[PDB]
Formats: sequence, C-alpha cells, structure tokens
Amino acid sequence: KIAILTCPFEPPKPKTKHKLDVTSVEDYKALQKYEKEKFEEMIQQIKETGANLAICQWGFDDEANHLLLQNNLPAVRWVGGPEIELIAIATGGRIVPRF
Amino acid sequence: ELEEEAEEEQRILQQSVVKTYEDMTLEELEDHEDEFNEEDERAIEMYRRRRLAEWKATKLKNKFGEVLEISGKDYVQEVTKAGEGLWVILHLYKQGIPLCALINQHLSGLARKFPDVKFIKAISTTCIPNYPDRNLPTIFVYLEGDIKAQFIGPLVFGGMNLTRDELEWKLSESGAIMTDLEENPKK
Amino acid sequence: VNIFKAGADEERAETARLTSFIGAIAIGDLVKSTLGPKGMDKILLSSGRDASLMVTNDGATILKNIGVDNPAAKVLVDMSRVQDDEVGDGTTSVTVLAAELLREAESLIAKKIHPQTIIAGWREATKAAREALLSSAVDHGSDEVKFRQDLMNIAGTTLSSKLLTHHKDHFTKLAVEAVLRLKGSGNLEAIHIIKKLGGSLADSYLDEGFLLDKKIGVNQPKRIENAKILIANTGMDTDKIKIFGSRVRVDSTAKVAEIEHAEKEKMKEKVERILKHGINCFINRQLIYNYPEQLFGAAGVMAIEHADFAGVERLALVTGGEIASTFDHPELVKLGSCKLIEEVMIGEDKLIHFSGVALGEACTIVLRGATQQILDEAERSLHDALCVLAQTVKDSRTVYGGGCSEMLMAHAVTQLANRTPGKEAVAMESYAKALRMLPTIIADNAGYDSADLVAQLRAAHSEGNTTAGLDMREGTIGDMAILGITESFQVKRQVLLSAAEAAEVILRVDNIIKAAPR
Ligand SMILES: Nc1ncnc2c1ncn2[C@@H]1O[C@H](COP(=O)(O)OP(=O)(O)O)[C@@H](O)[C@H]1O
Ligand SMILES: [Mg+2]
Repeated sequence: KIAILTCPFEPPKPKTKHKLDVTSVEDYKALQKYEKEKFEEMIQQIKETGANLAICQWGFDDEANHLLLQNNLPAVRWVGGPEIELIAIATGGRIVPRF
Repeated sequence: ELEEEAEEEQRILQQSVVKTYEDMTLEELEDHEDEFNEEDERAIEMYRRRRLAEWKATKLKNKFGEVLEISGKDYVQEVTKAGEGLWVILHLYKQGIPLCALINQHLSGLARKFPDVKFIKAISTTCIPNYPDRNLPTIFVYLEGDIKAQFIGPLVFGGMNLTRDELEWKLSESGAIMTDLEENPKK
Repeated sequence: VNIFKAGADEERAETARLTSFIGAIAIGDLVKSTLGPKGMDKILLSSGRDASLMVTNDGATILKNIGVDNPAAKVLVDMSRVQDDEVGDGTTSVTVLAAELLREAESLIAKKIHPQTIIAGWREATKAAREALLSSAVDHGSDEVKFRQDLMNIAGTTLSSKLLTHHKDHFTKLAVEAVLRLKGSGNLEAIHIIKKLGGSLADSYLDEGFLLDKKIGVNQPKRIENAKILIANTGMDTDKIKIFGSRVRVDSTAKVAEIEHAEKEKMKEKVERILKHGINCFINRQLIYNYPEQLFGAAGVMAIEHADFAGVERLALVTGGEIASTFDHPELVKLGSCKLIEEVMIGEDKLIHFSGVALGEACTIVLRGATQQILDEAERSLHDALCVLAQTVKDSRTVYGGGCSEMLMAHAVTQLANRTPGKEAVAMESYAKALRMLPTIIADNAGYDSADLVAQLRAAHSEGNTTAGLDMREGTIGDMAILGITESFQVKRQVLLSAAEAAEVILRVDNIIKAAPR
C-alpha cells in the first residue's frame, strides 16, 4: 500500500515571510521539543494509514530517513512531478499535499 | 578625509576632471549651499527636483532589507517568477564548511549594505538532488532565470579574499565578466 | 546549386561509406595492438591543460579518451563504453570484431552486393553462432570446489592480458577472494581500492578487514579492543534547529548568553543520548565540531569525522550497524562489532584498521606500485577482473577462451553458410572470416605463425575436437579443457551481439550530413 505524497518530510514553514522570535531558554527548549515532536508525529501519521511504502516529490533529510528506516516503512524521495502523476495513475492512489 | 576640509581654504584642484553640482547627490550637495552661485540656481533646483524624484521612484524598488528563508520546494517560484529584471543570487551551501560560512556572513552583510538585489539562500542537499560535496560553496547569479555566471569550487573561489572584490564580482554583471578584480587584487 | 550552410556538407554516395569504413578500421587498428596475453599497452598524453598522462591496455578508456572525428569512430567508442558498462570485459574484443566485420563488409560491397543482403546474411550467421555458443556453454555452481576452480580460471584469463600478469599467480586468487566476500551481492562499491605509491606491485594485498582513510579526533583514544561501533549520519556541527525564521530578539546580553548556554546544553544532551547506546566507537558522515569532539574525548569513545556516504555504507556492510540519524530509541536496530581499531601506517600515511570485523560484506584492496601510471593501470584492470568475477558469480555459465569459442561459433556459421544458397552464403563466409580474425590477431600480437595456427584450429574444430585453442606460453594448439583458459559466457555473448549490432547499424548508412559547427 503506497502513500503518494508531495510535501517534504521537513518542518513546515509558511510561504509568507516570517520571524519566530525566541526570547528565553524556555522558548528555545520549546522549539527543540516542537522540532522533535514534529518529526515523530509526521512519521507516526505516515505509519497509521497502514502504508508499506511512501513516495515524496520534494525529498527530505536524515532525521526523517532514520525514522522511515526504523519503522520498517521504505520510501523514495526527489521523485519528479510527472513521475508522481504516473505513479498515482498506475497504482491507483491519490496525491495528497499534506500529512 | 575630513582633515583636508579644515587645513586651509586653498584646495584649488588636484585630480578633479569635473566639479559641478550635477554629481553631488544628497550628502555633499547640501554642504556647500552658499557656494552655488545665484545665476545657475534655478538649474540647481531643477536638477535636485529631478534627482530626488528619481530617488523617490527607486524607493519602490530598493526595499528588501536582509536575507530570506527559501528552500528547495520554493526554488522554481523565486527563480522563474521572482520578478522582471530583479537580480537573484542563488546560494547553495551546507552547515560545517567554513569558507561557505564566511561567504554566507559576507552575503548577509551585503543584504543590508545593498537592498536593491535580494539574493536567496538554499540548502545544497535539499535544493538539487545528488549534489556532490565537492561543490559545497556554490553561488550563481541571474535575472529572469537565465543563469549567467555559475562559478564552482571550494578553493578556487577564494573566500578568504572575497570581501569587496568578489562582492562586486557577484554584483556587477550583464557585461564584461572581468570588471572588478583589478580594484582589489590579491597580489 | 548548394543549399545547406557555410560549413555544412553532405556525402551521399560511396564517400559516406568510405569515411565510415576508414574510421572503423582506424579504431580497430588502434585497438588491435592490445589483445591476448602478449598484447602491449599504450600511453595516452593530453595536449591540453594539465597534460594528463596515463598508461593503459584496455580499449574502453583508450577509445573514450581520444577525440574521435569520424562519426563511425564515435559509434565504435560508444559501443565500447556501453559494453564496458554492461560486463566490464571484451571492449577491445568487441571493437576489433566490429572493425573486421566492417572490413569484410567493404570487401563484399566491392563485389557489388547490396548492403541489405549482407545484413540478412549477418543476422542469420549471428543467430547460428549465438545458438552454437549457447549449446557449447558449460555450467557449474552446484559444485563447490569445481566452481571455485572455474572462478580462479576466469580471473586468470581476465587478468593475463594486463600488467598484473607479471604477478598473475598472486593476483587472480586475491580478486576471487574479494568477490567471495561479497556473498552474492552485486555491489562492486563494497570493494575499496586504496592506491599508495612505494614498493613492488607484489606487495598488494586484500586486507582481512577494512581500512579507513580518516583521522581520530584530539582527545579520543586511538586503539580499542572489542569495539562496539555506532555508525551515524547526524549533524554534530552548529546544528541549527531547522526552523527557518527563528532568531533571538532580546533586550540584554544576559539573554543571549543564556541562549548560547542552552545551545551548548542541547548539544551536550545529544551527545549523552548518543553515548546512552553503550558504545565505544562512533562514525559520523559529516563533520564533528569541537564541542562534540571534546565531549566524546571526555566520555572515552572514539569518533570519526567526515566519512562520506561510501565510507559509512562500507562500514555498515563490513560491521553490520545501521546508519543512525535519531537516537530517541536505542533499543531499536543495533550496532556493529569488531575486535581491533588500531591505526596502521602504510608508506608515510596512517589509516584506521578495522580488524576482526563481524561481516566480510565489504573489504579493501591495497595497491602499491612504483609509478602512478602503474597504480592507475592496476586499478583499472583489477576493476575489470572484479567485474567479470561478480558477473560470473551472478551467472555461472562459462565458455572456453583462447579462440576456442570463437572458432566453434565461426565453424557453425560456416556450416550454415554451406547449406544456404544465393549471395547470403558469401556474406556468412565473410562473417566467419571476420570472426576467425580474432585468434589470428592474438597470435600475431604474440608473434607466431598465425596462418598455420588458425588452419590447425579450423581443422581441429571441423573434425570434432570442440575444446581446441591457442596455447600461448608455448605457441601451439592445445586443449582448453585441460589447460584452463575459461571465460564468462555472458562476456562473450555480449561481445558477439554488440559487435554484430554495431556493424549492422553502421553498414546501412548511405548519406552523412554534417551541420555547421558551433
Ligand atoms: N592466457 C590466455 N591464453 C589464451 N588466450 C587468452 C589468454 N588471455 C586472454 N585470451 C584471449 O584473448 C582475448 C582478449 O583478451 P583480453 O585482452 O583480456 O580482453 P580485454 O582486453 O577485453 O580484457 C579473449 O577473448 C581471450 O579468449
Ligand atoms: Mg580480459
């Protein structure tokens, strides 16, 4: 069961320019926790759909790759747009833009 | 130097091909004031009106400020649709390499130093797939997406002596490539 | 009236095939002097920048380095490179066979025979020859000792036409051993070839473990017994939080001092999480900065900085660990094991020596010659031998070498030609002559009576002795079954098919149109 996916396995960021002010060590620790739980929640949300394989168009980083490995969920990255569309038409899935 | 401004009134001429009001912009155009004759005054006000009008027109253009936060997923929008005629200076880098850290900090200083050109910075790995580590510091400039200069190399770039010479090397384009090296040669 | 361009021209007649034939024959004659155990290699010198010098024997790099002008030469070079990619052997053989096919083709077209007639004859002849070669292929793999002897023979025949022939008895088995460490995985990148100058080429050895060309940190120990290696792919640098748009906007220096203390503390806690795995070794992909190195030195572990993707992959294969990036759950996929992490010196350099490795799935070969060109040629030819050994491990079917397989398949082509009427028969006879021109060339480069040897082989193969070929250490007609000049079936089949296809595609051009150069 393949999880055809578009958005990368990285922490989100709004398209509009933004500045997240961190003003204390408590805020810095909260940011660290936010990053860690974002990765973990992303991976568990991929897993909870029962997919044995995932495909992302935009690639991702190491802290995601190890999570995909350690949960026995293979996946590929940096798949082109037309390749994503052909995979979707062939395997019968639907392209989703968000976890 | 400001010391020449107080030594003596006799500073007649030395290496000054042209000396008129047409090239005094703002900072010095208002420090003579009483030395600008009277018959040519109306021309001076016409010139200042035109040039302040041009500066006001460029106010709508020169507001970018500092660096921004583009990644691989936003590459195409900000290299093919970033605007008409606006220079974009793509930067490919990774954390850990010192020379590219130097050039990143110098580019960040340039951002506030020159707000007309808004360069964008992106991670090397998650902007182009399978980018080798032999090209850790990468800079290429273009406008409308037509890549002009894409110099590549860790040590051939020379980030130790970058500062002003390669600052204008990136800045000056659309002409002869070798235009500012002779200003600040390494020697 | 001329219509094309300034600089664009057209050769729409015998001129086109003249250029194609002369270029293909030039390629063949250049490559021809490097066949057989008695072939002599060449020097490639660049007239451009850096004046690169390389001494090489195989035809793939010879053809790819030179700048060919004739489009037929480009066809031959592309075929040689593709054939090198597919199997890694017979590039010189396929190029030479294609050259002789084109030579017999021009000889035939001199006799006023339509090129499509030659094409049909060649198709029938190559079908018959491929069938005969497949029928004459011997197979192993079920056996253990016999298959190992077959692998040794394949390595010997692949490595006898190169410089390592000088120490062939030492090298072949070594190569075999390397492939025997791959355990069936078609992963040639698991083999590392470290080339260091100094000493005779017989000092080369396949290590009993792994060698890493990296450096220990400052305060880490430089020797471990009973190593517990953790292989990672983490940052360990400044390690930004990756939330782009995060910055400190405070109103005092105490705040930023606190924030930098928090950054150092998060790095310390990450190092503590790494150490909680119960490790005494740590290999990272990218750089390790000063604070993590200090923490590792204080803890009492050994850290490796900047071991690239290939390095960590080879360490994972040779030790059994996983490429870690997040250390939340140490109870998941585990570490690797070794027995010694001594630093060993070769020449003037120091390399980390992983001995007593848990798995032999990867290894390193140390190449040590007396000249950089010798090192390069040894590396290329060892790569060819390893490619062939891996290919024949994947497909154990083998056919005899020394021209025996070529002689028998040419005999089959001749027998087919004798029973076919029309002008096809002369086309197949020319095909057989071109195919038999290879052992002639091997004997010529050896320096023997080529005509007598080829006549003897033809008689022996027509009689029925289907294991007769050229014994070159004495220069006679011997038995490849007894002698042991084997060869991979895949290599020979690919050589035949690729050469025939390239000859067919080149032969059917009657117009060359060259556009104006840039
Ligand atoms: N020791 C040998 N005795 C007889 N024939 C050999 C020997 N070594 C190689 N040959 C023959 O020479 C031909 C070309 O060999 P070689 O030069 O090794 O090709 P390559 O350059 O592609 O490795 C092979 O078809 C093989 O049958
Ligand atoms: Mg060979």
